Amino acid sequence: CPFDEVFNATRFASVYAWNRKRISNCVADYSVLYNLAPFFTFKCYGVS
Amino acid sequence: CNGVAGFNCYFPLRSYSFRPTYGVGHQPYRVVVLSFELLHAPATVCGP
Ligand SMILES: *[C@@H]1O[C@H](CO)[C@@H](O)[C@H](O)[C@H]1NC(C)=O
Repeated sequence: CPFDEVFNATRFASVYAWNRKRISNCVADYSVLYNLAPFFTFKCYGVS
Repeated sequence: CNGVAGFNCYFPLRSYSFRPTYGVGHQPYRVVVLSFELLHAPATVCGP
């Protein structure tokens, strides 16, 4: 399911108009969330 | 990870940071566990 267009997006949204998306009925591959760049912050609360 | 922090290189310890202000279900608790072994032996220990 598409995470490319929500990350490789040309135009983003303002802080007061923070952009919403809902994802359901898909398979999520959270490994290809690695080459966004050299050095980025990845913190998650609740699960390992 | 050559012994340095980074992505996929996480230090396997975490902290609590207890403050008097959190909710009733988050304060520290003190736990002690007593283990016995009821078998055949010289019976070193028992009560009054
Ligand atoms: C789209 O985003 C992914 C996220 O990891 C990235 O790997 C990929 O290179 C991006 N697409 C392009 C054309 O750069």
